Amino acid sequence: IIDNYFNARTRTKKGRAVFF
Amino acid sequence: IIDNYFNARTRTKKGRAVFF
Amino acid sequence: DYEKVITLIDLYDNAESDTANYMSDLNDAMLLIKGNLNLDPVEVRKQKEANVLFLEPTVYVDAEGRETEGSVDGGYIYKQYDVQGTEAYKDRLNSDIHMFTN
Repeated sequence: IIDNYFNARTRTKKGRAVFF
Repeated sequence: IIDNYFNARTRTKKGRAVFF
Repeated sequence: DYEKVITLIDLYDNAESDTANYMSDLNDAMLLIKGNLNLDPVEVRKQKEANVLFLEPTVYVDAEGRETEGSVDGGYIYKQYDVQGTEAYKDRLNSDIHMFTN
């Protein structure tokens, strides 16, 4: 719980297509 | 239950074909 | 004098109009992008002025915390047909028309 607070939890990040 | 409420649950998302 | 090659003339008409159809219906080339990506429908219009195409994959996160990358792909695909065999066929039709009519 304390460690879970300090680390949090990442979630699925959707990709990107970019042409610059 | 509290965590399940905060995170919810993703479901199968069908793909797309697009020609722009 | 041509009454007996009218069949061959029809065949040449068809073998040409169907290539004109192939030329007119399909698309000569396309950029093909694959993968679970956000493509801005406005940025795609800058495709002709682009120099670097960057595809950043989706990072799926497991309930057990594992992180893994979606596939992304990019390349050009192009329309193509059997030129050797259609040219040999239309060459044969034309040659036979001239041969039988002398």
